[PDB]
Amino acid sequence: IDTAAKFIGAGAATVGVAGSGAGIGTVFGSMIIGYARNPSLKQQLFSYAILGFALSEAMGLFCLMVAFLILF
Amino acid sequence: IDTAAKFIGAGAATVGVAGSGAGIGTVFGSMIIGYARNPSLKQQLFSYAILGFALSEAMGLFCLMVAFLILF
Amino acid sequence: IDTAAKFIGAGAATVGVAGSGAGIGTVFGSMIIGYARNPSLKQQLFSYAILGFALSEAMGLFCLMVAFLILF
Amino acid sequence: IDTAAKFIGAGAATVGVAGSGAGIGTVFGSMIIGYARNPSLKQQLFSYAILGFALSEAMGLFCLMVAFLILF
Amino acid sequence: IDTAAKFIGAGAATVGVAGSGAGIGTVFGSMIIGYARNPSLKQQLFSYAILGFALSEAMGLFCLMVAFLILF
Amino acid sequence: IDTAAKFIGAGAATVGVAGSGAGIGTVFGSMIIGYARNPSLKQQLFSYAILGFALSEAMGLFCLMVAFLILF
Amino acid sequence: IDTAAKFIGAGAATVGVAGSGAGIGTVFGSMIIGYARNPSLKQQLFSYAILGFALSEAMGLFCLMVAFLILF
Amino acid sequence: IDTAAKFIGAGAATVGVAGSGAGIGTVFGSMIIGYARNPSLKQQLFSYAILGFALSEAMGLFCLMVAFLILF
Amino acid sequence: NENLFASFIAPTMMGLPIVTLIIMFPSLLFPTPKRLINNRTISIQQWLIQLTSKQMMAIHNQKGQTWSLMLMSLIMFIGSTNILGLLPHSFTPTTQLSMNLGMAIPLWSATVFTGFRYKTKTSLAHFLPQGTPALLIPMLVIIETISLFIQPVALAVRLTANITAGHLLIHLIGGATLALLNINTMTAFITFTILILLTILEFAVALIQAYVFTLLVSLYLHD
Amino acid sequence: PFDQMTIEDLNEVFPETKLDKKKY
Amino acid sequence: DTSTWFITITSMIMTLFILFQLKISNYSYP
Amino acid sequence: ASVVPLKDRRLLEVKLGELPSWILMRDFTPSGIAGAFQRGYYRYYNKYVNVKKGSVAGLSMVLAAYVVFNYCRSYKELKHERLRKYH
Amino acid sequence: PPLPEHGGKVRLGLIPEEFFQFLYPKTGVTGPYVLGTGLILYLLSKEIYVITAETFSAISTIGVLVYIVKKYGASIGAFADK
Amino acid sequence: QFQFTGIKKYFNSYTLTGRMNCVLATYGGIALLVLYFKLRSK
Repeated sequence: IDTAAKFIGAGAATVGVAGSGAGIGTVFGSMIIGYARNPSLKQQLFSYAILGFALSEAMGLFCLMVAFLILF
Repeated sequence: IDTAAKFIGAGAATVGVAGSGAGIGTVFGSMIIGYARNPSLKQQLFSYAILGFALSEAMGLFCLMVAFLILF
Repeated sequence: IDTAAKFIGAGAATVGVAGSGAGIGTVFGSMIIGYARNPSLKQQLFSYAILGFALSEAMGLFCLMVAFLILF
Repeated sequence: IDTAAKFIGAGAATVGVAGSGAGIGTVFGSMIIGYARNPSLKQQLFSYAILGFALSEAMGLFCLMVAFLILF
Repeated sequence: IDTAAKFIGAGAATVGVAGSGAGIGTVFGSMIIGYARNPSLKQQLFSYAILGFALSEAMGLFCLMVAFLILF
Repeated sequence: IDTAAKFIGAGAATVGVAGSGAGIGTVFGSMIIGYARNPSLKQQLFSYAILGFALSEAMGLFCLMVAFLILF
Repeated sequence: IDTAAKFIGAGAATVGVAGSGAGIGTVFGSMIIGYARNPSLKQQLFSYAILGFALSEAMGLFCLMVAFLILF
Repeated sequence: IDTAAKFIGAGAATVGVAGSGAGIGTVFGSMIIGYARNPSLKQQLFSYAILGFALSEAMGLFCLMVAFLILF
Repeated sequence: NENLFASFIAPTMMGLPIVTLIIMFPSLLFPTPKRLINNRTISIQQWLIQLTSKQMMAIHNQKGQTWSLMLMSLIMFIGSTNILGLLPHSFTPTTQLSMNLGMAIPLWSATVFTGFRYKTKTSLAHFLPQGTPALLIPMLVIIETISLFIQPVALAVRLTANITAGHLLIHLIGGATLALLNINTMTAFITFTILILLTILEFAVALIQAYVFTLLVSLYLHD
Repeated sequence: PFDQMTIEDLNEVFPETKLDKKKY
Repeated sequence: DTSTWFITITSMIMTLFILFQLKISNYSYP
Repeated sequence: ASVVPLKDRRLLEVKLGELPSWILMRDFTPSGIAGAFQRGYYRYYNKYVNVKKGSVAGLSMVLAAYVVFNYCRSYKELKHERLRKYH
Repeated sequence: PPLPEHGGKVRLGLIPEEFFQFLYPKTGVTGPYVLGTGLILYLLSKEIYVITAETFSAISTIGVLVYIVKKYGASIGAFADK
Repeated sequence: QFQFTGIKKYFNSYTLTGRMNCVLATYGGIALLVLYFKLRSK
């Protein structure tokens, strides 16, 4: 009975990552137009691409944390 | 039946982070371009992104707190 | 079974606060790109973000108060 | 059983106000980079700001009247 | 059981009116920034907004029109 | 119960036009801020924004076509 | 009980293509502002939009093929 | 009940893999506005797009194994 | 119906073997010389510190610079104990959620008690942002305090949840190679997906910048 | 002395101090 | 996995921060 | 037995990968400048040639020891072996 | 795409030539090698014992660590500079 | 031990605020108890 409820509560939990599938799409598309204006990539402009990536994947993967706990 | 509806009850409320999961991609994709134009980040131009991040990651774990309080 | 719908109803009703997640990621990122071009923040530039934060927040906590009032 | 379908769809409708929470963010966000170039604020900037605010509301509020229509 | 399929089709179809409410925040956001370049506003600058606003809401009402068919 | 599976699917597949609803709201949010630099209007500025609309709404309209086959 | 799963499955699997149209409006909404800055149409700019429509729709149209195997 | 539970956890997971299509709309699309300001084409400009294109797809093909993790 | 993927059902085990050996082991990877010129393998460890000691120094610029000689020890431990585990059968202590709740809370509460022993009023009068309007005092100070106590949970749970999320895609994409005794063309493409994914899993260094740095901002803001 | 001589004999000319002297 | 009971590792982490404050303390000046 | 294991690392540092400075060790420091990396080289095939000042064979032996040490604990759980040998 | 196809063909030919050269070198050294065939048995006997599992990701985490030995010959300049 | 007087000038400087593991210790004790409590009721 809850065997399906094990599934859909996990099956609905996974689509909360679908933000951060696009949220890193911003920060890499928004870097090349920050770069073509000003070619100083070895400075802190590329260092704000990864911290923006890591802080977005930090809110990315832990939405799949609640997916497995409903399963296991 | 109390247990099973809880299992899908927290599954729908997982995706409340999906707004903050990409809303943190925009504001950290808008300081790549605001530091590119005018290099004055050490003033307000970095502390307006973390203050942008505090008041937007206040709402990512805000909803998963409800998905816990519906589970236990 | 009556409480079973009380739990899954607030499960999707708090997804409406995710709309105040990604909608606030812009209006705090737009005070980055539009600050460097014109340093006049103590005038109505910061004040039109606080109006832009709070009245965007008011549709966040309103879709939180549905999840309380559906359950009780 | 009649209360089972009522209590889900009232929560299933109010995810429609999340999309209004997104579109309301740009209207106080683009006016930030709109006024930042051109300080002619007391003219039709703000008059185009308030019209933009109260029109995205009417695509969020119109579902909410339909949302209370489901319960009654 | 015959009543319960009426309300899921009522609740889940009304969700899609959120998306077009996000779209008319863009076009009314973009008319604020287009005017701040070139004050030729009462010409086809503002008229393209009422071109675009009617065309996006026509999609969102087209989403909402199946909510009255499938419920009845 | 056999008729219930007809009803549950189309209201779910309804929402695949919500993003395509906002996917035409931004192609008109460009031509405001696109024309306001370069008045070359009747030429291929407007003729391209026609093509972007009818292509994107067709991919929203095919999402409504599968809603009918689930309905019928 | 097999019929009650096949029809909710594909209609759930159609939801994602709304994500595709909401980015595919940007890839022509950047070419409107692209050609209106620098008339470089017949060279590599327009062909990128031909790649840009072809790429993101392949992220979209595969999700429709996911709906078919649930239906078949 | 077995094949009933499996498939509606599988279709509701594949929604998240078109949740990263809306990012490569920005990644492949914001190359346009960068290329027109500066034609340094075979520099890191097109190659930063590949760091965007295959990292945003890396959240797209993330969840697709997790869907086939619950197919079996 | 050409290429049928397979799967294998097997429990994915984060067991708990003898840990207090495994913690001490990435200390002895780094030696320290008592000499002027060194021996060209410490010398590229000694240079790597003198970079990122010049970025957690520059922001603060106070007499809170005394704290910063510890924060570069915090970056080498979870910089190493996240990079050792990529090996075939090794075990990471930052996988388990236990120690990370002992890395956040004795550090996070070391910050709010830093200004409360010197300032005593204006440390949490940072709750007052601006030239106070009337309509939104109670809507503010119930928000900016609920986003304060989230910070220890926000600091630890972001580390444990994505580190282990790297390890499962290592297994599951890897385990689907072993159970691919069907058509042999698709075996290479899953293998080529792995050796890309192991390059992405050297973002386990990138996730230590986002632990020392939001500890600095959570130190610079309070002090 | 040698290039690789000592870590204390080079600690006469180039200086050391007490706690919190070198700001940068 | 979802492990339990926690009496383990955390007492073996603060012994490690007697090691790392011993090695890194003997570093030099540019 | 403490002076037994402590004299293992001080032999597998100053010869395999280490021999720092601080005179009373100055010519012992240049003993690592040629290095025993030429002695450590021949195990792989030839390919890790970059060990000159970033020394691979100095480090990649400990990490090859820590893998096969952790292969022993996992052996009890993932048995899988039939009443035979593999290919 | 045509340009990409031509380059691939060129790459394919060069690799074959390199392989032939390697084979000739291997052929020459046939008499004097007494190292590998002493230890090729323990990796043939233990591989007849237990060592097969879901660890084809053992090689790919050892394959990526070979590509960094390429840049390690440039890491000596970053090392010996200081 | 001499793992003290090398870093003893450092300790009473910052352990005035840094050595507040009491909160950490209190949390740990409580955590052990709840786990025992749920295994007591199985």
